[PDB]
Order: sequence, then structure tokens, then C-alpha cells
Amino acid sequence: KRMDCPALPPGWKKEEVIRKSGLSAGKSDVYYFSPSGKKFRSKPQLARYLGNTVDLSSFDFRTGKMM
Amino acid sequence: GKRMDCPALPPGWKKEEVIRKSGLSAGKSDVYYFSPSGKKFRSKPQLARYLGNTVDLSSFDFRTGKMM
DNA sequence: CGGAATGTAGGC
DNA sequence: GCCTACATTCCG
Repeated sequence: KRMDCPALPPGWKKEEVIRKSGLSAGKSDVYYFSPSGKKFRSKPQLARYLGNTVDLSSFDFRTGKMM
Repeated sequence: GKRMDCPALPPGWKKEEVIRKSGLSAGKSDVYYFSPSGKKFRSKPQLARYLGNTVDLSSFDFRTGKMM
């Protein structure tokens, strides 16, 4: 389920992956993919790769949408 | 981190206070308790739910570990 | 997936 | 406006 994320620049994808077991069973992890295919696991990490090129202040990392 | 015995609780219960290093609440602290087996507790009701009627926590000050 | 580290809603 | 209590992130 690597789906296009319309809130980021073209080529950027989003994946949500369900945790299958343990204490956090049924919660999920959200990942982003740049055009090259770099995997990003957090909003600060994403903000660092992009820097001043994209304003992520309103960006909701979990849903992939601007608030 | 230092785990301090909490004399006010039953034998073996310990307390730790951790300073937040960054973010909005930087400089504030969080207090945690540990059972003698080492399970971590983060609030007074969590601690009350675990101990049940073995201890009365009505007067227990979570922050300081002191009965008031 | 865990869990230290931090965010944050709602009671006060 | 601040704190309690618990929700959630973020990196290992």
C-alpha cells in the first residue's frame, strides 16, 4: 500500500504498516518514500532531508495531510 | 538515573525522577515507580490499580513519594 | 515491536 | 494557566 501522498511534492509515497503482535499489536507505523526511494520514519527526519524546500509546519505525519 | 527506595511504600518499591532534556516541557520532570520485580509505573492511579487494598494511597504524594 | 522521551487533552 | 495522566512518537 505505497500510495501517492498529494500533500508532498510529486513522486512522494506513503505506507502504513500494522504491528502484528506484542503490547502495541494493531497500532501502526507510517513511512514515507522520496522519489529516489529513501525511507523516512519520522517528521523530524523528513523535515531534515527536505529543509527549506517544503514547509512542513502544518504537515500531519501520521495521516500525510496539512492541518 | 538513581533508583531511590521509597520508604512510604512496601519493601522494595523504588522511585526515579527524570528531567526532560528538550521540547515544549524542557526542564520539567516525570516521576516513575518500580515494583520490587521492576515493573514501571507512571501515575498514581496506575500504582493504585496495581497495589489494590495492600496499601492506602489516598494521602500519597506521587511527585515526592511522601504521605501527606 | 519496545520503550524512553516527549506531546497534549482535559481536570482542576 | 499548570499539572496529571495517559497517548504517541521516534529511533534502536
